[PDB]
Amino acid sequence: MRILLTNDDGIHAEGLAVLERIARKLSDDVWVVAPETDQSGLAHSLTLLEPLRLRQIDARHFALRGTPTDCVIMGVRHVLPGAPDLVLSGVNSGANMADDVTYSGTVAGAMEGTLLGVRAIALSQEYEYRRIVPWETAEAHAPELIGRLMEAGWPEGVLLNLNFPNCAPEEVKGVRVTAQGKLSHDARLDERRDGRGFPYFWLHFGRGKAPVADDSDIAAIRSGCISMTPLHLDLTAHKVRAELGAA
Amino acid sequence: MRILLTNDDGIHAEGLAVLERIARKLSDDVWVVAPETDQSGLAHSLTLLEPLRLRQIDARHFALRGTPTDCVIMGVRHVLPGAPDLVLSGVNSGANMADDVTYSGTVAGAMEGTLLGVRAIALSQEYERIVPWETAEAHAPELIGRLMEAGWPEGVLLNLNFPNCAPEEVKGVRVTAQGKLSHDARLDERRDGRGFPYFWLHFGRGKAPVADDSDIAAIRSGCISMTPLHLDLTAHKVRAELGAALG
Amino acid sequence: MRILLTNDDGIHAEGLAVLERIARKLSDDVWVVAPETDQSGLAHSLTLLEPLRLRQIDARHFALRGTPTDCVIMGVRHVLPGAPDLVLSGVNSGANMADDVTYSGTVAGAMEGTLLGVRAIALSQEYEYAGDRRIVPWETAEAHAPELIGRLMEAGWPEGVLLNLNFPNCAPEEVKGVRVTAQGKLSHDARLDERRDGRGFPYFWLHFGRGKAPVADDSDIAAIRSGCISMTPLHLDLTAHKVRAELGAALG
Amino acid sequence: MRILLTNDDGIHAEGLAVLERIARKLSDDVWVVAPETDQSGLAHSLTLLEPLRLRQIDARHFALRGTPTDCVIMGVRHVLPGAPDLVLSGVNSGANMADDVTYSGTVAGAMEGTLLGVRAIALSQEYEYAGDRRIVPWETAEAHAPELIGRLMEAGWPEGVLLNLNFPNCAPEEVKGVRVTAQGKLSHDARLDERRDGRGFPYFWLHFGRGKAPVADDSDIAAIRSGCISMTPLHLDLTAHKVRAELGA
Ligand SMILES: [Mg+2]
Ligand SMILES: [Mg+2]
Ligand SMILES: [Mg+2]
Ligand SMILES: [Mg+2]
Repeated sequence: MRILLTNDDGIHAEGLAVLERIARKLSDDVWVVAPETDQSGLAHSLTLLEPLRLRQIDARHFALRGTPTDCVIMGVRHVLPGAPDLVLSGVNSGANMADDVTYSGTVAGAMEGTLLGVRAIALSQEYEYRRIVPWETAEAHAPELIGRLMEAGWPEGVLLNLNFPNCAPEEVKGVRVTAQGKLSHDARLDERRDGRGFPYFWLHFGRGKAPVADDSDIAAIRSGCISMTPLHLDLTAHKVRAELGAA
Repeated sequence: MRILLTNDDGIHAEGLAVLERIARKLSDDVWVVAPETDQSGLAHSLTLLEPLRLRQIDARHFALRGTPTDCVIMGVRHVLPGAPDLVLSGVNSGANMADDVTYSGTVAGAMEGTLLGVRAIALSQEYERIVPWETAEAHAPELIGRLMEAGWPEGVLLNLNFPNCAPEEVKGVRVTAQGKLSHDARLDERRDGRGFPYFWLHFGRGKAPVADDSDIAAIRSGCISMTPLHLDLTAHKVRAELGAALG
Repeated sequence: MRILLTNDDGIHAEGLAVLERIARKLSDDVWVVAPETDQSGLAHSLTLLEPLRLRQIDARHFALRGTPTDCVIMGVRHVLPGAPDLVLSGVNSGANMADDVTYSGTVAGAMEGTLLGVRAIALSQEYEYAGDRRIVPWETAEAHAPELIGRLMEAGWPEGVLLNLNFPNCAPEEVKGVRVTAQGKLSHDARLDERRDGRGFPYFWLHFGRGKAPVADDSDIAAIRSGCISMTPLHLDLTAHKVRAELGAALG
Repeated sequence: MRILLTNDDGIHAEGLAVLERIARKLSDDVWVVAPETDQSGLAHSLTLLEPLRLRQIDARHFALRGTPTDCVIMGVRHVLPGAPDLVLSGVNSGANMADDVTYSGTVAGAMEGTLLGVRAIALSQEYEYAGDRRIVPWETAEAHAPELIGRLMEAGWPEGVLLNLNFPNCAPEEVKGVRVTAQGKLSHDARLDERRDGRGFPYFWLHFGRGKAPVADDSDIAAIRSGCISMTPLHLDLTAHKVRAELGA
């Protein structure tokens, strides 16, 4: 019933307005703590070296000069009158799938909710080009999905990662419980000079359309299905522990 | 044989000098690409929104105004004459165990090595700061040698923690699971020199029960801990509870 | 007739909305390039080491992640179709008087206009606290600025000089008049407050003890304390010309 | 006798090692508070919105994550055991003349010293490029600055005025002399170079050149172009006094 919202696109981004409309279908007790600005690539980082600055827009909406992870902690530990029952992060402008999950500020917001002991869901909306994001699709489908998930709980320590395909609402083919996909890791550095002549680089990622696993988040979205992947924060490769020849 | 080093403590930090002495026990072909400044809590974030600035100290040592993840990408894709055979990240001033792994720049350095297709190890030294660097320094070379000698699986990185003991006092080594600690985030509220509010975020140690197979338990016992980690975050066991759809 | 606006309070600050209303009393050809956020203390600094990021709000309003000086240069050299005839900077939330001038982003916005060859005016509005909130009587700058600027533009003033305008904290109909003032001099009371962060590491806040000491009767400060609008002509030649001849053996 | 040094080039920059050598010709009581990194274009800005972080290198050398202005305040009010008698700011890598003075971190260091009630001098060294390596003839400032500052300190100068010193790009023994100059007026040569980042998003670099135009024969610029050291007394009253009477009206 007490729902806390954050995102990585910023307090003023349309995706967050969309999330709050989704949230209000589930409860009236909604709280928003979101970054001041875009947080692309910020992953699960938080702000320890500099002060956090909190800006109140109204008694339920706050912007924070910090990461999504900072936002969730601020919400849970300072802003709300008690722990939220659900944390929602998004709706991101652009999908978060496969190896994105490690780098995603939207996914990290949910993670943080989960580390704080709260049920948490990340939501991301695939689009096409500039951006025409079919927000109505997440908006039409997210409420009932979250309602069902909340009704059937899910395990402690696991968060849900939802991606909505670039389709019109009535065109989405269905929903699938997926696994995290894998794409080729295509990091690229572009070297330039700044006009006082000093070198610098831009980092970006080539995002190829290669084959992925048929049960992946990617494959689902390519098929026009909503993807729901349960994710956890234990990174141990348990199957590997036994070797250990010789410890 | 080609070894790339990075850390989160910065190019000038003693932990990185320690790592390079360790690395030189394994090969003379060592390359260093490390942040300009000491930077906690950066996790697996990278720098997309601003330029990266690379600074050459000598032919094998480079500082980068960016994250450990940026450092590994720069090293692999731009600075080295070909892919390294091994990426080492650390030796961090402070342990990285249990829920730290999600937030650790030191660990993310290794994660990035792995995502680039390279065997990778993160190394961290528990302290009280008085950091008993000599302990990691005494024990790391042989451990890494054995690990390299035995393969380990593709997609898995190793997370090594050394206890706060004198070198001759360490009790042994254990292949461990990632522990789970209680989330212990603290916000201190203040007012700046102009009266305006701000917050400091920091973390205490939390109060969880330690599993006897965890990284934490090993370190508490005076043992070196080695946890194999992987980058598939799917909670596979949970997928089947999909009511009511496929996967 | 072509007017460019900027400020140091940010694209979304009320003082900039105020300045645009004033500007529209003087022309319909108004352009706005302003910082994304608050710029206190940024003086005449500009951004050389990092990229500038421009954001278009509409055809005449742009936010820039940079300083008020960066804004003017962006406006003059990139955004507008030709040089503005007038650069206005403000209306700042708080006065910019005396030793402030060297540090003020608002004043710098005008300085940059002037160095770019354009008539330029900085506007600032004095306020009072209740007791933490600022109550800024924007209506005062709003009521009085249009005619003052119109008269100044009509009479013209020398090239290389910018005007620095302060409005007192009075209701519009209470302002006692306007004075051409000199820059005042306040006691310089910079203070360092030492603290420890959440992890125990030291840091400092820099702040300034303000205080009501006596100033020169022809100063900007004195005028504002009297309830008068202050107009100080400023220039960008810092040479202490009177002191050059004073010599310990060399030409010039 | 107590001398505080700062710069805009940063605690590790050669120009600050040069300045300390110059300073030690004048006193053995020298204190250094300088920025952690390069501070081009920071003018007289200071740090109000974020914390200042101070780092001790030696008992006499400190780096501050902040502006030259912040450094001088820190040095005067906190680090030194009492006010310095002299603040020196530089030796900058590159001249600071004419309309540079308004933008210059090095000059602002000296400005702040003056506002804090201390005699202050900014020092800058003109250079040239060999391709892209700047070759800065530091030896020129080094050779000439100690005596000039000695004389200046021996003769007083007025309260509220700072001195801006520029050394020409000449070999030490080739400098033609010294001149008390006026601040020049250059052409403002700014432009904006538009690019796209790794993700396709626009950004600009702000390029500021020098003007390339004729200047007054008594300016800092004309002196330096002639191979002379330039010394310009500057003050912090920006009032255009000659214009006030005109303006009422
Ligand atoms: Mg986003
Ligand atoms: Mg560290
Ligand atoms: Mg302001
Ligand atoms: Mg410099």
